[PDB]
Amino acid sequence: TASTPVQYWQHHPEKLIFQSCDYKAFYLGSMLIKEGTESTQDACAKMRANCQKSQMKKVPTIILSVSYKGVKFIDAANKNIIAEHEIRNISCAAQDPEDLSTFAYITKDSNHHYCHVFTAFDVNLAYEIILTLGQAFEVAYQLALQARK
Amino acid sequence: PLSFQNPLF
Repeated sequence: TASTPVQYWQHHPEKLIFQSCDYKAFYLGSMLIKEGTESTQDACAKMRANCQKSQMKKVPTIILSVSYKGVKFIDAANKNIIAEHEIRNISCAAQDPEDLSTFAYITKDSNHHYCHVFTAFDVNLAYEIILTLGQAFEVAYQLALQARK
Repeated sequence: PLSFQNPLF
């Protein structure tokens, strides 16, 4: 439902159910959100702006782990947990219209939203990662539907 | 570009 339909699925669903799908990307930072897709677009442009020392500052590499349970990202070098989000608390994931390599997802804290912003090591990877997040939403949904009689 | 909403939200 407004999530990734099956013909766009990048993974055998088993890789989101019995395991996670793990990617690396640059982390640009997380931003608190007042509230469209304006939200993601606005936050993406701001977070990129914050990361420009112009040249870009040496932003950390994170490992993003995606399953039907939700999303975790940790520092790729240090391995410390930056955030673990249950999938129910994730509203959406989207690409930056201005830089298609950049992508974000939004979580529900409290009573405010946070937008977590990343830049893939490739534009192709930004598509694949967003598609994976999309698929994880749909797989979680399908598992939940079948759970209750 | 790509945008997906989570039905479980």
